[PDB]
Amino acid sequence: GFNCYFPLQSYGFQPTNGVGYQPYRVVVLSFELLHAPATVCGPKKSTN
Amino acid sequence: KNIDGYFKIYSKHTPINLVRDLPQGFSALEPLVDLPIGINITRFQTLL
Repeated sequence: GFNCYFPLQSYGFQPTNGVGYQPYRVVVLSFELLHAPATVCGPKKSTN
Repeated sequence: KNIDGYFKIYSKHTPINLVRDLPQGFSALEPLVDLPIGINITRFQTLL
């Protein structure tokens, strides 16, 4: 109604909408640290 | 066992010809699984 609105609104994402309105895919990496054994680490640089 | 938040599994498949009880002798058990589960364990159950 007049005071009732749908909580979800849709993007336009037109091909010519221009930078700032064009779709952008975002991947957010969050590093979780706890008092548990470490499982994820950077590569070990193997040399001869 | 669970030490330092690390779950360890050891095994040994020596052939046993005494069906009554475990024969007298010595056999060390090699490690197989070293997964850091991180889930505290206080109970145990077996599948059949």
